Amino acid sequence: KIILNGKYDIANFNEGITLSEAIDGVAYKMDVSLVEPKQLKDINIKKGDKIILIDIAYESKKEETIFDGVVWETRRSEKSKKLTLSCRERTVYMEESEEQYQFKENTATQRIEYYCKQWNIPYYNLANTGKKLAKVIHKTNILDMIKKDLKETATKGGDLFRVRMDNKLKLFKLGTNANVYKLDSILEDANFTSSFNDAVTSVKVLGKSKDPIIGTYKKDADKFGTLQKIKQDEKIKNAKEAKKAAEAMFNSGEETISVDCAVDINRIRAGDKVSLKSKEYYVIDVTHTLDSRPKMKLNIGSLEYIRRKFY
Amino acid sequence: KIILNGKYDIANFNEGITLSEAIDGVAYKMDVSLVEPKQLKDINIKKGDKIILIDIAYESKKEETIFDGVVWETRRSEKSKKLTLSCRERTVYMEESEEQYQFKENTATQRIEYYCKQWNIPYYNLANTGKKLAKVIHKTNILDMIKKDLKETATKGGDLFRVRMDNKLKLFKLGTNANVYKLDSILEDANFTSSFNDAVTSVKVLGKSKDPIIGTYKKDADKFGTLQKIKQDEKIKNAKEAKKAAEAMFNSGEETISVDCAVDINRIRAGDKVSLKSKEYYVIDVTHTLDSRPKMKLNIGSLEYIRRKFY
Amino acid sequence: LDLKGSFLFDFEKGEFVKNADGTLKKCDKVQAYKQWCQKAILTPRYKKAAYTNIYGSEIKDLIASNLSQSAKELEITRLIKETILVHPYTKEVGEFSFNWLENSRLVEYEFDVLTIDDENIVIDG
Amino acid sequence: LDLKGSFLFDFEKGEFVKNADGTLKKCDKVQAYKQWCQKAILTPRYKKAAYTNIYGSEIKDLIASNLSQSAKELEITRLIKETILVHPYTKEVGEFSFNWLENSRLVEYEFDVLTIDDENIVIDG
Amino acid sequence: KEEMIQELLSQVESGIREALQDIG
Amino acid sequence: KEEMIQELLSQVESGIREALQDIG
Amino acid sequence: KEEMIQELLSQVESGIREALQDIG
Amino acid sequence: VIDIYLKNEKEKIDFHFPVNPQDSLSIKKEKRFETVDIVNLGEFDIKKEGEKIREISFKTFLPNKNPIEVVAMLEKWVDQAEPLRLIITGFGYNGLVTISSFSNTQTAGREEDRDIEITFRTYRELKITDLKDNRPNTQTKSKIYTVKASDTLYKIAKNLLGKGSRWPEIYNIPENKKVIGKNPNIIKKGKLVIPSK
Amino acid sequence: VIDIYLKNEKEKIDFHFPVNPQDSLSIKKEKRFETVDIVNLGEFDIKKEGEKIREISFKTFLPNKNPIEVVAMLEKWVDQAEPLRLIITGFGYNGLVTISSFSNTQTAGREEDRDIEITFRTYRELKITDLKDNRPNTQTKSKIYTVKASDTLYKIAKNLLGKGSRWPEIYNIPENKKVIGKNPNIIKKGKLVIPSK
Amino acid sequence: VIDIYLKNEKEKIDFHFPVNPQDSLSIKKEKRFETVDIVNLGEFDIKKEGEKIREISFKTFLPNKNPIEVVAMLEKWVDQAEPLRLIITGFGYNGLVTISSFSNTQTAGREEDRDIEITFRTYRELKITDLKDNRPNTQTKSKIYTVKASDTLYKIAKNLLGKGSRWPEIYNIPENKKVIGKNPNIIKKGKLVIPSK
Repeated sequence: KIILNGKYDIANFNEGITLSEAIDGVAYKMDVSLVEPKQLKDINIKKGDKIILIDIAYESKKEETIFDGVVWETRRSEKSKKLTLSCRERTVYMEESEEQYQFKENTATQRIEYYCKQWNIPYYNLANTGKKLAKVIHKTNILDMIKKDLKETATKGGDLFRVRMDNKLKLFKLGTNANVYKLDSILEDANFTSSFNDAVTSVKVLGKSKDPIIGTYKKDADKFGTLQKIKQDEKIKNAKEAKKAAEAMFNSGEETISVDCAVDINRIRAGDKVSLKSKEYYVIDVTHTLDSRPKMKLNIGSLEYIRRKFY
Repeated sequence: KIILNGKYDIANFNEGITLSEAIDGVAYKMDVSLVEPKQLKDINIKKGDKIILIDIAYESKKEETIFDGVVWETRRSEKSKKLTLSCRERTVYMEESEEQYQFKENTATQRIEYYCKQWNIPYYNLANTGKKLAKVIHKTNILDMIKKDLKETATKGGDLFRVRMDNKLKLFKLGTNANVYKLDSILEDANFTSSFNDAVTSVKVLGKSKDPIIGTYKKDADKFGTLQKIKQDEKIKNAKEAKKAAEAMFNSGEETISVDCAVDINRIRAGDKVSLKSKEYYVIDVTHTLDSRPKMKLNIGSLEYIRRKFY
Repeated sequence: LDLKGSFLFDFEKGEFVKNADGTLKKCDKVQAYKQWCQKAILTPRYKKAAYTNIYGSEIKDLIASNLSQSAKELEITRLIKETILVHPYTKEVGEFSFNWLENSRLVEYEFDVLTIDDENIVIDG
Repeated sequence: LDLKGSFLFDFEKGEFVKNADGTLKKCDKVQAYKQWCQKAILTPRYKKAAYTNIYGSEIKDLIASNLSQSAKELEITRLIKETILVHPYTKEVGEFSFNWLENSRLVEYEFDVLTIDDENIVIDG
Repeated sequence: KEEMIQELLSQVESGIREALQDIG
Repeated sequence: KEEMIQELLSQVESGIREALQDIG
Repeated sequence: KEEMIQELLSQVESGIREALQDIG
Repeated sequence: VIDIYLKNEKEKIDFHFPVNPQDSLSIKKEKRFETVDIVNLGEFDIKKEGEKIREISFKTFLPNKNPIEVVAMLEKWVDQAEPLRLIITGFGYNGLVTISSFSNTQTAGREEDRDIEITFRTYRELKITDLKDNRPNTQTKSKIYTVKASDTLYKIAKNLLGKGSRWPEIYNIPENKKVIGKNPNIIKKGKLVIPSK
Repeated sequence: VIDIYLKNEKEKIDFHFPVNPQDSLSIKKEKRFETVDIVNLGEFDIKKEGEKIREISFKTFLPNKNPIEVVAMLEKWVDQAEPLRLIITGFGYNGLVTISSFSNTQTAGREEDRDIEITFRTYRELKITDLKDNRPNTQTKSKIYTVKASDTLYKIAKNLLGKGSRWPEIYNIPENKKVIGKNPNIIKKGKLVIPSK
Repeated sequence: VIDIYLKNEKEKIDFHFPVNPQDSLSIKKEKRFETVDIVNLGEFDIKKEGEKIREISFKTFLPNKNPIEVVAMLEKWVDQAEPLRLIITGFGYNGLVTISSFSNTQTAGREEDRDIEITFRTYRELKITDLKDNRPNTQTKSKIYTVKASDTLYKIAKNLLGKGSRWPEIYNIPENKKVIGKNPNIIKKGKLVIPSK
């Protein structure tokens, strides 16, 4: 409804906005399509411009900044003067800037604070993930390093954390959204899919590092059969770490719902805890599309499958 | 025509069935789509249910079990109550259960028997592949291990074998189907494609293991040019093994036919030997679709190209 | 569903009916439902602050309205139907009849049909 | 298919026909099928609790019905056809004829056609 | 008129995912 | 009549490229 | 009415296979 | 002599059309087939084994029950999931159907009357050696049963709920548990019992 | 006797059509179903549980309020989000609707008049054991309230804003904070209070 | 002199149309071709080798067998998989066909009659130096055979089931095994034998 840019208000030009995020996505993504007459052409929107989308929030019905990022790419058509943007929050910067860091044994929160301090990234008070990580040397992107240590934190019994940018970097635990919205009331169509596609019933740990930690921790072998994996990570250097990694991998296969909603719940985001029918599910992916009729589509799943796949 | 499930008969609900298989596919795949009214909803079809499709066989015109597997995944639509399944025979279990095994020098049949004995998989009398395999250590899936040793058996002059499940595991040689069906009579449309896309005219073996085995065995260099490869496998630890591997790699490029049949030959399966015109070809892929009009589509190719690509 | 009963209230006397023991005369599910239906019909909507917007009717407000006779018949049908149908036990209400006995003094009938009045198919596999 | 025979039951006498040995007179597949057809026609539907909903007819219930003459003819055709056709051996039943001999006393004919009455194409490659 | 896009995008996604899962 | 092919090929290319860039 | 799906699935398969073979 | 009877079952109503279906009745039949064309031979026709859902459509008028009540009745029946039994005497049609579309119209004159234009669809039930299950199951009973002298709960279950062994579904309802004694075998005449669904 | 009343609520207007809907009124009803065809059985019809949005369309003329003002009123109502209540007496229709399309026309003669062609859509509200919430909520009150003697701010909140505990929304408005004393409990007669939204 | 004969085979019926096909008969022929346009030359026509499935359509009325029985017969034939033989004398058509669509209609008057509108499709069989197999194979025999004096089981197999070596299919049926002696070579007159399929 309001698109601030730097100074102007280009909400008087946009054909539609689509706010999309994935649980493992690089960044909260806003793809706003505009018509580009002389008026919009004058201001000369370039890549790197700062877009802030403001719309009436679902919670309190007050205008709140639902998106605050930067224009990552502009594509302009000439025959039809339709300028199209693809906005990203500043976690896209972290996913592109490579750097090598050597880390001793420590927790994920300390590592994230170290990254932010090194690269001068503003950040709120980061939640203590608690889990203690093994010494590693990293080379991938900063977001890649953060995701790697968060995955290793999900292993060893730690809670599932996800990093979202907003104005200043936030360490967002998955099941900690304020409002557990119920989608059954506006359920245009749902697609309950169940499978054994990524089911894990057994896991045979073969430790590449010593405390000779080896074991098997089959959990539902009698019911679904011995759907076995082999976890052979150097980071597992402990018997309890092996047991917790095994326990953080068992699941009954893929179990998700491809939900389609006729009303756009504005504040939904990846990782949020949302209800369909009596059950509760975590948002694997959300794709708003703020056309003339607000609309939302969701892909949600159980905790076990999400932990198995994305962690 | 008859869909047994555990107890019931849901042939009174299915909009269509599509039996599809690939020569390198994980398993014989049946994708049956159903409407899900109160009647079908009561029985509560879950993943892991056992589906048996029975239809009048082409050979003797007697009702025979053409498919016997398990429901690997169910996807239910709610706005339109259309339950859709994707059935798999139990080789999908082998493609998901990882395990590490160390093997001395032996044949593929002994290794397959060892896998079945370890994992309690029923199996018919397995054909003696004959070829003797080098010592290896494996980590991939059980089906992955079986495919790897079967590929190494195709190399060294062994016959092309493929594993299909049925009720009990079977080691199916490719060119051993009972009836060599002729598709020209029901040829709705064919697509003869020829190429040098995967042509191999020469091969320069560089042995990574000793008997210093090195050589070149160019076969049609004068005609198609020296389309050369380099085979650098540790498993080749012998001069005769190198020569047979070279001889089991030469081909005139991709040579397949995308056949479309107006009548569904019910008993066709991947690897079967089928005739189009005077020539004979091996089924790279088959995709039946048992809608209200039975129909079949086939992708067939020559032995040399199949051995080069899939082995 | 698990609906429950209530206590009788003789609208003729405007007092609860009580046994000789002094306790109020308990009544069955359907009896309490009929009592509730009559009370809801007699309760005007939006005016008694103890209730939400769902409860009550607007029949009294229609008397002062300027709509015609047939329009008032349709309004009465709509109002009674909407007021009654909020109860879960209600299945259907209809078969409305009207009789303008005097020039402008009306008598109207209606039928209420319960969830238990439904007819069930007999079949099993 | 593998249908099987049964024992004769002379509906004229309402007793099983038995040989001089005392054993009941066994009959062929088609004879047992005809006996079953007559018995099913004579068996009312939904009323004899020993049977499912599939078995029986509703011809007797139609007598008290208020439908017209031609409507009753169509109902008789439908009822007899549905009752007979449940048997696997049945192929087709039809060619119904009616004769309202007296004012309101009816005589009707029908033909039942067996699976063996089908005609087979003669061809082989 | 417009539902063809949704229908055939779904078909493309299903087919490619199906092939990757089968061969992979 | 024919522009549907160009439109939806563009949609398929954009969607798949977009997904690969996001997840990758 | 229905042949558009077959036509454009063929186009998608051909285009993606063609691009993979060219760049690869 | 032509009449049209709509015998509903879930609502025990037998509607007889006051007026005949105006200009003409018509019914089509089309076999299920689809062309397949083979190379160097041309088109061929392949029969499909199933049968088609064919429609019967006509238009009447309801002269001065009242036409308003009849229109309301038919509009209510349009939403009915259970099938209606359509019987056309002179035309010779008889079978279960269901209304796809219904419409009423008032004209400048004849305002009391309602011109009707209704269409039907052939109905077929989806079920999940022995006798075939070809019979339609369209019979209806009241959702509350008055126990007779000779009745037993198993007999009630078989008569009113199918298999006969469905009696615990009747018993486990708390109202049935209250009216019935704690012994399911012993039951009395007159007391009301509620079959499930 | 046939009349058409459009009782708007967000604008407290009760429009009565001066002239009847010309040739005829018509209303269709179509059940929600879609065919599914099973192998070796053929087509079957499956009911869908919902109900359909059906239209009532007709055409009138506005003879010599003026027709211009009536046309402007209806064009303004066309953009209204809140529903209109349509009552047709002889036809028997009564329920909430909303105008999809409206059009006026001047003819060579009769230039003062305006020929009208209007269409309506059935309206249904999205609400996004206990009593069902089937009642439509179409009642409207002025955006400014004059406090009566017996009123309390909680009573005002319940009467004019729903739940009753919504009173701080009324109080927190700075105009309400100014006219009302700093104690929310104490309020006086006559002073104006502005409900939110 | 124009007549229309429908000679069914799977049901040994030879239907002769009581009434001629009203206004006109018509039959189209269209060659199989599709344009190909070459750069800097333009469009060209390429013949396709096959032949096309062409239709013969007309409409009759059945005056006062009865029209009801004839309509039922044709509706039953519409579902027939086997082909019908259509012979039109004056028009000059003769060949195997099959009914795509059939429809009957009763009119306000002439209620006994049934106006018919039927369409046909050319039929072609899929067979899935020496003589070509161009002959249609439309001949039918009873599913139960009465053995004659001179018959032998091989002769029965060839006459009634094709290749002649198909006799074990007849013998292996348990009813045939019971009526026939345990020696297949020896067979007697009069006893019934059931060909398969």
